[PDB]
Amino acid sequence: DVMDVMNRLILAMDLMNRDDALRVTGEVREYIDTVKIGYPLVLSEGMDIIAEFRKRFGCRIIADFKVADIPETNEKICRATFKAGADAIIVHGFPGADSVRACLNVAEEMGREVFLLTEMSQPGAEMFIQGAADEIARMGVDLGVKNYVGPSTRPERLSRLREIIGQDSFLISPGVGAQGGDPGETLRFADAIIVGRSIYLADNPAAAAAGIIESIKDLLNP
Amino acid sequence: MDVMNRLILAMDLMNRDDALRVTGEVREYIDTVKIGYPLVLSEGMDIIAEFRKRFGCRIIADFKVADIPETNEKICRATFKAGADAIIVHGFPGADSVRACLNVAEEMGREVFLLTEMSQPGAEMFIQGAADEIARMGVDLGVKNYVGPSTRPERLSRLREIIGQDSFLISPGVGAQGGDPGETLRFADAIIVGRSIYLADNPAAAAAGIIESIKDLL
Ligand SMILES: O=c1cc(O)n([C@@H]2O[C@H](COP(=O)(O)O)[C@@H](O)[C@H]2O)c(=O)[nH]1
Ligand SMILES: O=c1cc(O)n([C@@H]2O[C@H](COP(=O)(O)O)[C@@H](O)[C@H]2O)c(=O)[nH]1
Ligand SMILES: [Cl-]
Repeated sequence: DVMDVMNRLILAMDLMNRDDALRVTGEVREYIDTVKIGYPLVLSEGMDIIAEFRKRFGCRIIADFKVADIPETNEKICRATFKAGADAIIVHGFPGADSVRACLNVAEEMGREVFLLTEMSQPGAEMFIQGAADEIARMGVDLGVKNYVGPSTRPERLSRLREIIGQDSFLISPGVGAQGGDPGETLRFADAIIVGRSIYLADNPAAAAAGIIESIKDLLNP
Repeated sequence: MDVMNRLILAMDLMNRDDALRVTGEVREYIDTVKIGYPLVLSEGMDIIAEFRKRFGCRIIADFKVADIPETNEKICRATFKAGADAIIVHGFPGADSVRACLNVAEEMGREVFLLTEMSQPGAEMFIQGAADEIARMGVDLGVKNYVGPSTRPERLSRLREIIGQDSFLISPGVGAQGGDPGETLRFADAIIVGRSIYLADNPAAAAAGIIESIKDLL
């Protein structure tokens, strides 16, 4: 029982104006039913952008808010985000168990889902996050987290994350394309890949998405 | 940065009418408001300009920025476009992610505050062990503004030691989370206070009371 992500491909819609974001998302609609909306778009166009995407595309919405505050503020953020119509929210694990639990409690109450971000894809992740990541992931499992985010750019780390969370957990992975991660290699471990710039900055986003999907065709579910 | 009464209001009410009313009630006591995601996600980024129009306060956007460098740049740009004077950024994601924020702040005439250790009990699990190194990274990157926890004065003092007396340090966890205003101001330039003021029966009296308790420190 996990979200059914069409073509194992999630669009990271980080364009910052409504017109372009709507155009590109519409162009790739036949390939992707799950869109990750983050703060670049939300802070530029408002939380109503979630409403507009639901109206226009009917896509599933993951709010990539990397929630990273104290328990009381995390609760408020999750409440506001689910109220606006997000299906799921992404939460940092590094602030600790209480901060994560606050998000899980709201998701449970409100009938939505939390994704736990355990390690990140940027080079700077090696400084502090990488050393804590196995324990952050183990903490997530202990807390009952079922959905996780881990980095395409570090296949050995993504593999270990998959081991810790088990085969039944749901794992999505960014860093594919622009940051250097390979779609097929990433799907060895992740249930779905997240792709932003490779698609949304392409002259033909639909062709870019179709091309990624063609490259992973033998990895799709019947 | 010159914060009136060394007191920053954490305005985490989630509706515009209450947030504006309560801020107005305490306006004589403050000139600096921290606005975070509870208010922004409920009422929109336009709330920042509205606070400036009504109160002419400085605005710190407490967005705990914690993404990759490319996304951090976008978040900072959108935030400063909305009129924030400063933004709070996590150090835990590493130097590149912090640098991305420093760059946009310089471009738009704003400040970055580096959050190095957090105030909640869970901060002990992963953040605390990294916090001194995160602070040293801030120093190496030229960060001048920092955030550290009222709930652990010995850790707040250590942060002040690392960054030096010339850096600017603000500190949440005062009141509701158990931190003491006067003790916190031994180390921090200003205290951040949310619930003790905004959930008080009488927010103005609450703010006035806090200020009375630290009057010899002003
Ligand atoms: O470790 C992580 C976690 C993320 O959410 N992301 C997010 O995934 C997306 C990556 O987009 P892109 O394909 O353009 O690199 C961005 O929205 C980014 O904020 C990431 O790149 N690395
Ligand atoms: O370590 C930290 C960092 C924060 O920004 N904060 C923020 O400071 C404020 C504290 O509010 P309060 O006084 O109601 O506890 C909240 O907005 C919270 O998100 C915190 O409590 N601890
Ligand atoms: Cl690796």
